[PDB]
Amino acid sequence: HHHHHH
Amino acid sequence: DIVMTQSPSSLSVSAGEKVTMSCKSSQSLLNSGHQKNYLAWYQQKPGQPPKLLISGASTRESGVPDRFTGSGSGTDFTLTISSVQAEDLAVYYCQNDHRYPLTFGAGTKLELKRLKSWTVEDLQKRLLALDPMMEQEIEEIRQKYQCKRQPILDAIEA
Amino acid sequence: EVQLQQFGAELVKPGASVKISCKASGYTFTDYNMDWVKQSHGKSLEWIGDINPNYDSTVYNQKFKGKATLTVDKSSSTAYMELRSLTSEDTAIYYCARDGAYAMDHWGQGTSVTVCSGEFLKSWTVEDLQKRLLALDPMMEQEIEEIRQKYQSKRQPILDAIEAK
Repeated sequence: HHHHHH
Repeated sequence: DIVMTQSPSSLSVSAGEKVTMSCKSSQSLLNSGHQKNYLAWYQQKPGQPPKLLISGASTRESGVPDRFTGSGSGTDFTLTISSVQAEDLAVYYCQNDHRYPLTFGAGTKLELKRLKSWTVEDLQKRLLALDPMMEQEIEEIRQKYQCKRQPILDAIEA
Repeated sequence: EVQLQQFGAELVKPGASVKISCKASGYTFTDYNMDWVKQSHGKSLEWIGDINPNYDSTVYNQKFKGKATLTVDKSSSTAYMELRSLTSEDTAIYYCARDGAYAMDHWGQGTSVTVCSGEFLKSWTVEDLQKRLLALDPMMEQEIEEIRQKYQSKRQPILDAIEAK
């Protein structure tokens, strides 16, 4: 979904 | 759920003074697989959106002077201005850029206190900075009073 | 150069729904998420959520679940936020920001959403309505002139310093 947001 | 705290809230300054804002997160911002602390700093002047100064705790964006240095790790971070200039008189925010939900600090405002120590260009920039500052407060008055007029207007024509 | 241009209605009645628009130019729209940020008058910043344009996947701050809906139109490089069941508490400037690997490195200019808080005036006469309506601008002027005097107090010491050099 995102590069590193989780 | 991560909570950001900055200090101090406000900060008087002067020509060429070094300033240091703290940012402390309730949980580590350290992504160990990425080998990266995912903390970001923004500079916001009145009337304008926030502007990214630093990402990943220490990485200055393009057009950000070397005077701005981010440092820290885990849950403790600082943003340092080696030689303060007039254009740096803003509000500064740190941001959890690490885990959902993304969260923001409340801010640290560089309010100048009280002048000949400044250059001519620094006093000009600070003067030109007060106009969008004033416009923010004034524009807010107009907002409040624009609402009070609406039901009155609708009621006249029913 | 990168640009995110914001459009949308400014003034809404309570219970309205408003669809804010964010038009991205100067970069591959699908290569970045899009964040939405609320800034209330207290200057408090609150992240509402993001959308991935490639998958239409969303993530919401629980606080804004239902209150906000995030859509994209990949064809036109446009992201949308729909604010629903508007309350006076929803009055704020709303930003879209681009979010890839380096946090929110470009921001729209912001769309100011003002929700008037909103009956008794219906029964008032025309004379009394115009009276109240006439009293508000003198009031609004005096309140602004306080601000102009507040900032005149800060401009004067800087002007003096320039005049001496």
